[PDB]
Amino acid sequence: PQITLWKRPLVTIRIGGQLKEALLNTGADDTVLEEMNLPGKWKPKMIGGIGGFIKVRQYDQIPVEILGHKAIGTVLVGPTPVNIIGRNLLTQIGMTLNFPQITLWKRPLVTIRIGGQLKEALLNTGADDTVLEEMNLPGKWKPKMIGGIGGFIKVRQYDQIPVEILGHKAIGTVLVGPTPVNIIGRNLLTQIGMTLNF
Amino acid sequence: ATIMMQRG
Repeated sequence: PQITLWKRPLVTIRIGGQLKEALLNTGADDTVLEEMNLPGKWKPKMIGGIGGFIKVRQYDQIPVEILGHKAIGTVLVGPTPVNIIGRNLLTQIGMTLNFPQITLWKRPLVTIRIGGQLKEALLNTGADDTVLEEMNLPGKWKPKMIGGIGGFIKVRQYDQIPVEILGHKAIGTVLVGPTPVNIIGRNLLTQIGMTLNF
Repeated sequence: ATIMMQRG
């Protein structure tokens, strides 16, 4: 079965006996759910995202059912804006990225060509938009705010920017600002024909 | 405008 990326890849999961909606997120190493009660011992941890770091409760070896597939692994609970299923559980359910096939054991990092430079970027199904580390691109831009796990960052929005990803041509909006990682979001993933599959 | 990158 094959999930396209024109919309957010939201799915129903079952966890601690309850149903929830969560985002299938190739850009997350770990699974992070909104504040909730889970049984058992937990340890405090910190994780980072596009807007900085947050404190979470780490629960180990928690059963989670996703698209009718059973995973058992680490679930973090804290002030995430969206429930996200990260690579720790996506691998357990046999999910891959396809366009060639890309497995999710490690961060799905690939080379992109943009504005005459070659960069390494993260194929991120949990990003609406593409966000590149600071660079002085020519052209008209407008300011924008974009959010994620620890809050918001200010970025520059450039439109109709030609990109090439894994030999595939795309052209779209690129946001530029102080992101810790270059991110390829769904706006461009849909253009190069990328899907999630399991 | 939601960018859910997460690193552990």
